[PDB]
Amino acid sequence: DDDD
Amino acid sequence: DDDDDDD
Amino acid sequence: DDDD
Amino acid sequence: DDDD
Amino acid sequence: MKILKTLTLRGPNYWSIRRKKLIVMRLDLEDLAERPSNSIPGFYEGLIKVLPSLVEHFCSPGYQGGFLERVKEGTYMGHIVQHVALELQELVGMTAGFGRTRETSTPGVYNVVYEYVDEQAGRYAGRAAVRLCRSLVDTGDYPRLELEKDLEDLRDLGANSALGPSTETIVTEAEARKIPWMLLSARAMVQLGYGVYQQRIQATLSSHSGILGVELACDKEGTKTILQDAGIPVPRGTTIQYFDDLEEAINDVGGYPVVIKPLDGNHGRGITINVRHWQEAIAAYDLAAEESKAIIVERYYEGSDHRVLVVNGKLVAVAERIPAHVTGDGSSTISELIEKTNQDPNRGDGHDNILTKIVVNKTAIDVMERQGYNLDSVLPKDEVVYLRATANLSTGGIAIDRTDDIHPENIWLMERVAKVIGLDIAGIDVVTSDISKPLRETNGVIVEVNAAPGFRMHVAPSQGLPRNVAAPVLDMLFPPGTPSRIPILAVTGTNGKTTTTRLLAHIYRQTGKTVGYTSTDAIYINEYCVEKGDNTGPQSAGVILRDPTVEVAVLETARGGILRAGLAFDSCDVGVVLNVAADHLGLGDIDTIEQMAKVKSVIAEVVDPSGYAVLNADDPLVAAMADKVKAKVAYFSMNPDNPIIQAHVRRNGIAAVYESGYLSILEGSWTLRVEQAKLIPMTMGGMAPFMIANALAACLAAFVNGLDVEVIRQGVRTFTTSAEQTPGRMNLFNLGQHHALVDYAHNPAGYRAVGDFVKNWQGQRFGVVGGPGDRRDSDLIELGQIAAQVFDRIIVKEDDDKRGRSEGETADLIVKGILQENPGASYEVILDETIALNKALDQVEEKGLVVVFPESVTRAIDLIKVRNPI
Amino acid sequence: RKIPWMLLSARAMVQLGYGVYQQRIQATLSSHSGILGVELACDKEGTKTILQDAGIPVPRGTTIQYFDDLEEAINDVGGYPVVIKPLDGNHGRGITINVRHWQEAIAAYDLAAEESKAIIVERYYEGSDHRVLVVNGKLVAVAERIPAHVTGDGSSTISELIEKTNQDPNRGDGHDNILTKIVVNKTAIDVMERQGYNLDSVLPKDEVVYLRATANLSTGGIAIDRTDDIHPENIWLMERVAKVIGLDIAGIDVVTSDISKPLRETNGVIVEVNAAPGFRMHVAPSQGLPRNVAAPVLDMLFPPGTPSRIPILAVTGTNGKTTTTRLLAHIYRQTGKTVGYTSTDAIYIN
Amino acid sequence: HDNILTKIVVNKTAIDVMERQGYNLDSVLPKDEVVYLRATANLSTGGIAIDRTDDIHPENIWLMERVAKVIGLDIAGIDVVTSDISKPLRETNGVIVEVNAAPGFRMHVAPSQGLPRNVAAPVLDMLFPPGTPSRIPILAVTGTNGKTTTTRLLAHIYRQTGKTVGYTSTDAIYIN
Ligand SMILES: Nc1ncnc2c1ncn2[C@@H]1O[C@H](COP(=O)(O)OP(=O)(O)OP(=O)(O)O)[C@@H](O)[C@H]1O
Ligand SMILES: Nc1ncnc2c1ncn2[C@@H]1O[C@H](COP(=O)(O)OP(=O)(O)OP(=O)(O)O)[C@@H](O)[C@H]1O
Ligand SMILES: Nc1ncnc2c1ncn2[C@@H]1O[C@H](COP(=O)(O)OP(=O)(O)OP(=O)(O)O)[C@@H](O)[C@H]1O
Ligand SMILES: Nc1ncnc2c1ncn2[C@@H]1O[C@H](COP(=O)(O)OP(=O)(O)OP(=O)(O)O)[C@@H](O)[C@H]1O
Ligand SMILES: Nc1ncnc2c1ncn2[C@@H]1O[C@H](COP(=O)(O)OP(=O)(O)OP(=O)(O)O)[C@@H](O)[C@H]1O
Ligand SMILES: [Mg+2]
Ligand SMILES: [Mg+2]
Ligand SMILES: [Mg+2]
Ligand SMILES: [Mg+2]
Ligand SMILES: [Mg+2]
Ligand SMILES: [Mg+2]
Ligand SMILES: [Mg+2]
Ligand SMILES: [Mg+2]
Ligand SMILES: [Mg+2]
Ligand SMILES: [Mg+2]
Ligand SMILES: [Mg+2]
Ligand SMILES: [Mg+2]
Ligand SMILES: [Zn+2]
Repeated sequence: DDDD
Repeated sequence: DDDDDDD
Repeated sequence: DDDD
Repeated sequence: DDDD
Repeated sequence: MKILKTLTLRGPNYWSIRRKKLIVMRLDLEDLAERPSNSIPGFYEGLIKVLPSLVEHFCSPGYQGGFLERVKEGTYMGHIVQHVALELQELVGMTAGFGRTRETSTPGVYNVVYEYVDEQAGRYAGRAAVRLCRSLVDTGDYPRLELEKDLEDLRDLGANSALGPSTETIVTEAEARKIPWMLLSARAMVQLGYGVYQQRIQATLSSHSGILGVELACDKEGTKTILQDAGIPVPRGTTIQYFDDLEEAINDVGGYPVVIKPLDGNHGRGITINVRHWQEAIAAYDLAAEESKAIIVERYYEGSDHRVLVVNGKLVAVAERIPAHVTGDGSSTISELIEKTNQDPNRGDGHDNILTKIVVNKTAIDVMERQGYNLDSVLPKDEVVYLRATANLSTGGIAIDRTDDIHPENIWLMERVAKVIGLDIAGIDVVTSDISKPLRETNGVIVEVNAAPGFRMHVAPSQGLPRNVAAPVLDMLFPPGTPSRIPILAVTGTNGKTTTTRLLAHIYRQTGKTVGYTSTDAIYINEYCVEKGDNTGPQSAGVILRDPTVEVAVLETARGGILRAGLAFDSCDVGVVLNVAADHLGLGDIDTIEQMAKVKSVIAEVVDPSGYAVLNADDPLVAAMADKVKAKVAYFSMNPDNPIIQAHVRRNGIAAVYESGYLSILEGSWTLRVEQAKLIPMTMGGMAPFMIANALAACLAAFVNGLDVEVIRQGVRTFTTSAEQTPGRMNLFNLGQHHALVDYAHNPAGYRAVGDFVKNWQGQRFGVVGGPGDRRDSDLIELGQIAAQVFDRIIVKEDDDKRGRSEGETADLIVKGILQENPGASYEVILDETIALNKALDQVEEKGLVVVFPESVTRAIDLIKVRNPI
Repeated sequence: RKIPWMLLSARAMVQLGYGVYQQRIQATLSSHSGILGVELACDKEGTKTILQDAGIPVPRGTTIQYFDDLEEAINDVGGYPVVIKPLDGNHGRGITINVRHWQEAIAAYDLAAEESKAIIVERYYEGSDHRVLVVNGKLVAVAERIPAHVTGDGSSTISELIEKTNQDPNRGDGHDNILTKIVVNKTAIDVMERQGYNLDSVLPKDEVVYLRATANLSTGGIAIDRTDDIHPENIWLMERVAKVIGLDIAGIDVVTSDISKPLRETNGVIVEVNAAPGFRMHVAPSQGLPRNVAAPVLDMLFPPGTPSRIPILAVTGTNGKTTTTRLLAHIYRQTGKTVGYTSTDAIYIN
Repeated sequence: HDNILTKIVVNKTAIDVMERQGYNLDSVLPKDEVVYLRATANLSTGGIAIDRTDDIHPENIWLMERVAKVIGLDIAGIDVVTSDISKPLRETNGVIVEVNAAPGFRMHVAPSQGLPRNVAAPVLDMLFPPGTPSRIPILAVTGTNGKTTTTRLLAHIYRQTGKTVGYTSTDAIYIN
C-alpha cells in the first residue's frame, strides 16, 4: 500500500 | 441591429 | 487659511 | 487652463 | 403630425443591445396614415431637392438606391421622418444610421426609433424632421432658410456638449481597455471604473495629483528655489517690484542679453525675450508693469524650446517647438511667402487640422521689425524670419517629435525634476541647443514646470511620429493586474425579483464585503437605507455604481426601467431570469408574451462572456433564451428529471435542483447539498414552491460567481422576512399541528398567494377568514364561489372598519357564492375581524389550516397570537 | 515616533522622513490631499449637488443673482424661517441666520449684496452646530460649538454678567489659554437686540442671551467634546461624506438637535465640508476630554510597519575617507538601489 | 472495482466468527437478529460503507483536524471508534485508534449508502491553489525555413527579462  | 429598415 |  |  | 411622447435611451435596451444611444419618438399620423406617398402630389420632388443626400440611404431594398426607390412605391410618413432625422444629423457631422419603425396603439400611431450622438441634438433633429416632412406634404417645397437655421442649431448643440481633446484622448483609450466611464454633474469631471475601483479625471488632472505639487508648480519663485537647492540648472535672475532698479539688476545677472517677464502671470503676455539695449529694458519694463507685483531680468539663454512630458516619474514624450515663421523660399517678400505657405493643406481653423493659419498683425510686424524686416521686404535665400515671439501650435507654429533623440542623462534629470516638485503628470519647459547632449555641455536650462500640461503636440505633432500619451496615464490609474469593475448581479423576471435580490444580497454580505443593492422598497448599503421608494431602474443603479465604498452590486431590474431608459451598466457577471408571465401586457407597447420575453432577455444578453446566465428550466420562454446568450448558462428547476437539466449536467454544466427535500447543486456528476427546504425560514415549511424556486436561483447565482457552499448555507439559514419585520407579506403561523397564514388580498392574485399553501398542506382541514373588503366591485359572489372550491372551513367577516359598502351586504354576496358552490364548509358568520374571527381559530380541528385575508394584516397577525404561534 | 523633520525653503512646508520615504505637510494639508477634493469642498454648489445625488441630507435652498427675487425664493424653500448668505465667500461675513420677516429679508439681502455674485434663501434648520473630524475615511473627533453667551446668573444685567464671566481664569488673549475674552461691540448689541435684550437689561434666572451670531473659540465661544456620544449610523454617514467629496482630512459642519440620534430622526442636515480644518477645538476643548488628533494623521502618512528613514552610513577619520566612501557606495550600488553620496570631489546619485 | 460491493464468502473464518456469536451456517436467525461473518469491516471482503459526513459534531471536527496536524500529515485517514459520531467523543467515551498515511478513497467516492464525495477536488486545491498557474508559457515555432534562427532570437529576447528559458533546436537543447 499505497492504499491504507 | 442593422440599419435604417422599415423592411 | 490654512485653518478652516 | 486645464491645458497648460 | 403630432409627437405624443419622446424617450431617450442610454444603455442596452429592447430595440438593440449594441445601439445604446437611441431616441424613441411616439408619432401620431393624424393625416398621412391614409396617404402612402402617391396620395401626396409633390412628395418626391420636394423631398429629394430639400434633402438630396437621402440618396445615400439603403432601407430594406438593401442597395444604394433603396430609399428613393421605396419612396415611389407608396410609403407612410412615420417611416420617412426616420430617414430625415438621421440625415439632418449627418449633414452637421454627427454620424447616426440605425433606425426602425413599428405601428402601435390605435392606427396611425408609430414608434420611430433613431440613433443619436448628442442627446439634445438628437431630440432636436427629430422635431425638425417632422416639421420638414409636414411642410412638404402641405406644399411642394421647404424654404432654404428654414433648413439652414436648423442645421446651424444642430451644429451648436453638438459643440456645446463636446469633451475637450485631452479628455477625449483619455476616454478613448479607456474604452479600448474596457474601463467604464461616466460624466459627473460637477466641475466637468469624469469617473472611470465602478464602486471601490473608481478614479476621477478632469482634463489633465487626476485623482492622484496632489495639491501641494500643483500649487508649487504655479509659483515661479518656489519652483526655482526648490530646484536650485536640488542641484538642477535654472536661469539666473532677480526681482524688481516696479521700481527703476533695472540698471542694477542687469549687472548681477551678467549683462544686457536679458529676459523681462511680468511680475504676475497672464499667459504669454507682457514678456520681452531678448533685451539688448537700455531703451529696450525700459520698453520691456513698461509692459511688465501692466500686471500685479523674482522673474525680472533673467539671463537670456540660447537654444530651442523643448517640451518634455513625464507621467509617473517616467518620461513619455519630447517635442521641439518652433514659432510661426517663413523662409527665403526664392526672392519673394514676407507677405508673399506667408500667402504661399498659409495655403498648405495641413493648415486651418483649430483642432480641425494639424496646424493653424499664420496671421499678419501688428504683433507680427513688431516681431519682424526687431529682426530688421517687414512684410514688404525680400528675404535672402534660406533666411528665416519669425512672425511670433514664442512657439505655440495655436498661433501657427510647429512641433517636432524628438522623443528618441534625448540623451540618458537628460532623461534622468527630467524625471528627477518631476519628483522634486511633486507632480504626477508634468510638462517641463527646457531651453537647449541640443537635446541629444547633456544640459551641462550645452549650457541649457530648465525654465518651467507646468502642472496639467496639454497633449496635442505629442499626439498630433507636425513632424515626426505621434505618441500614445493616454496609455501611460491609464496604467497609473489602473495598474496592470488590477480590476476597474466590481461584480454586478442583475435579477429580472415577472415575479420574485425583490425576494431573490434580498436573499442574494444577504448571502454576499456573509463574506464581510460592502454590498449595495436596489429594490422596489429602497436603496441599501450594508443594511443602511440610502433612499426609500421604488428604486428600480438606471437612476438608482447609478447611485450604487458611483458609490466609493461598494464592493458588490445586486440590482433588481424591472421592465419599466428597460423600456423607458435602457440598462445603467452595459455588462454584468451574473444575469438571472426567473420567469416570464402575462402580467402587464398591453403597457409600454408590449402586447404579447413573446414580446415580453424580448424585454426580459435583455439581461441574459448583456452578461459578459466570462460570466453566467441563470435560467429557469421549468419555464419554456426562459429556457429558450439560452440560445441567444454568449455567456455560460446555468439552470435551475423544481424537477430533477427535467430533460434540460439532465442533458446539461451530462455535458458538465451546473444546475440547481430541488430533490429529496434538499436544495442541491449539480456540478457535472457530483451533487452538493446545501440545505433542507423545511429548515430554510423563507420557505413556508416547504409548502410554497415559489419560495423554493427563489432560493434555488439565489444559491445558484452565488455559487457560479465563486462563493463557497458553507457561506451559502449560512446565508439561507439566517435570512428573514419576519412577521412584524416585514409585516404584510406572507406571515405564517405554526401553532403546533394547527396553521394559519396571514396575507393581504383584494383580487384573485392575493387569494392565490395563500391558496398555494392550501393546495400543498399535509393535513386534515382547509379554512379561510373572509377575503375581499369594500375595495371590490360586485364580484363577491364569484370570490365566494372560489372559496367554496378551495376550502372546507370558510368563515365570513365581510363587515369591515372601512364600510365602503354599508355594513354586512358585502358578506351577503359572499354567503350566496360560498353556499352556491359548496354548502357544507362550517359557514359560520361572525362579521368581526378585530376581536373574533382572527381569534376563533379553535373552531377548526387538528392539522387544520386557516387562510387569513384581513383588511389589516398588522392587526390580524397580533390577534392570531391567542392560539400561541411560533 | 522618531520621524525626522525639516523646514523647506518654500511655502512654509515641512518635510517628514528621509529620501524615498519622505512626506510633506503644510498645516492641515498633506502630500495625500488631492486637488480635486479640495477644490470641490470650496465650491458650495458643487458640494451640495454631489452630496444630494448620493442621498446625503443637505439644506433646501436656491439662487438669486442680486435681483429682488427674494419674494419668490422664499416660497420654494417653504416659508420665512430662512438663511441668506453672500453669494461669494468672505469667511463668516454678510450672513443672516434667521430671517423671520420681509423687512429682514431685505436687510439680509443688502448685506449679502456686498460680495461677488445657490446659497440664497435656505431653509433654516434648528439644532446645535457640530464639527466632525474625519482623517482617513475614519472618524476621529466630534465637538459641539456654542456662541459667546451669558446667562441669568442672578438678577444682573448683561454688561454685569459679562464682566463677571470674562474674568474667568481660563479666558484671555489668544492661543495663550483655552478661551478668549468676550467683547461687547456694536455687533453684540445687534445680536442682543434681535433677542429682545441690550447690555443694560436684567435677565430672568437661567435665561440665555447670545452675544454672537455664530460659534467660534476665537470670539469667546466654547467647544464641548461629544466624541463618544455619536450614533453608529451617523458615524457611517460622516465617513461616506468625506469619501464622496474626496478629502483625506476633512471637517464636516453638521446641524442637529441631538448627535446621539440618526440625522433622519432629528431632521438634521450637513451644512458644509471643509478642507484643511483646524485642530484647536479637538485638542484643547473647553469641556470634555482632549483628543490626540495628530496620531491618526501620522498613521496614514507613515503606516505601521513602514520606515520613515533610509540607511545612513557615515565615514570619518583623518585619512582615507574619500576612498572608503567611494568603495562603499560602489558596493551598495551592486544591489540595484539608488545610492547617493557626498565627497570632497562632488555630490553624486547613481 | 466492477461494482459498489463485492461478494460474501463463507469460509472457515466466517465460521470461526459465527461460532463466537453462538451461530453457524445451518442455524436459523430470530427475526431482525444480526450475525457478522467477518471480524472487521472492509468493502473488499463484502462489508458496507455509509456516508456520515454531515452528521459529525463541530467539536469532533476540530479534534480530527488537530490530530492530523499533530502527526504532520497532509492527507490522512483517521480511524475512530464511537457509538455516536454526532456527539463529542468525550460523551460517548470514544477513542482514536489509528492515523493512516496515504489512505484510499473508494469508500468516500463510491459509498454503498449515502451520497458520493468529490475527494480529489480538495487535493488539487492544495497542490495548485486558486489563482496560481499550472503551466509555463510555450512558444512554438514552425515553417519550412528559418525556424532555428527565429527560435534562438526569441529565446534571447525572453532571457533579457531574467527568467530561465529553455529551448530546443536542430543543433541542441539549452537552458539559460
Ligand atoms: N531666461 C530665458 N532664456 C531664454 N528663453 C527664455 C527664458 N525665459 C523664458 N524663455 C522663453 O520665453 C517663453 C516664456 O514662457 P514663460 O515662462 O514666461 O511662461 P508663460 O509665457 O507666462 O506662459 P506660456 O507658456 O503659455 O507662454 C518660453 O517660450 C521660453 O522658451
Ligand atoms: N415565482 C414567484 N416568486 C415570488 N413570488 C411570487 C411568484 N409567483 C407569484 N408570486 C406572488 O407575487 C408576489 C410577488 O412579490 P415580489 O415583490 O417578490 O415580486 P416583485 O417582482 O418585486 O413585484 P414588483 O414588480 O412589483 O417589484 C409574492 O408575494 C407572491 O405572493
Ligand atoms: N440652513 C441653515 N440652517 C441653520 N443654520 C445654518 C444654515 N446654514 C448655515 N447655518 C449656520 O450658520 C453658520 C454659517 O456658516 P457658513 O456655511 O456660511 O460658512 P462661513 O460662515 O462662510 O465660514 P465660517 O465657517 O468660518 O463661519 C454656521 O455656524 C452654521 O452652523
Ligand atoms: N589611512 C589612509 N588611507 C588612505 N590614504 C592615506 C592613508 N594614510 C595616508 N594616506 C595618503 O593620503 C591621501 C589621502 O587621500 P584621501 O582623499 O583618500 O583622504 P581624504 O580624507 O579624502 O583627504 P581630505 O580630508 O582632503 O578629503 C592618499 O592619497 C594617500 O596617499
Ligand atoms: N525565410 C528564411 N528564413 C531563414 N533562412 C532562410 C529562409 N529562406 C531561405 N533561407 C536559407 O536557408 C537556411 C535555413 O537555415 P535555418 O536553420 O535557420 O532553417 P531551419 O528550419 O532550422 O532548417 P532545418 O529544417 O534543417 O532545421 C539559411 O541559411 C538561409 O541561407
Ligand atoms: Mg511655458
Ligand atoms: Mg506657464
Ligand atoms: Mg412587476
Ligand atoms: Mg420589486
Ligand atoms: Mg463652517
Ligand atoms: Mg467655510
Ligand atoms: Mg583632512
Ligand atoms: Mg575627502
Ligand atoms: Mg485501520
Ligand atoms: Mg493500518
Ligand atoms: Mg527542413
Ligand atoms: Mg532547425
Ligand atoms: Zn426606410
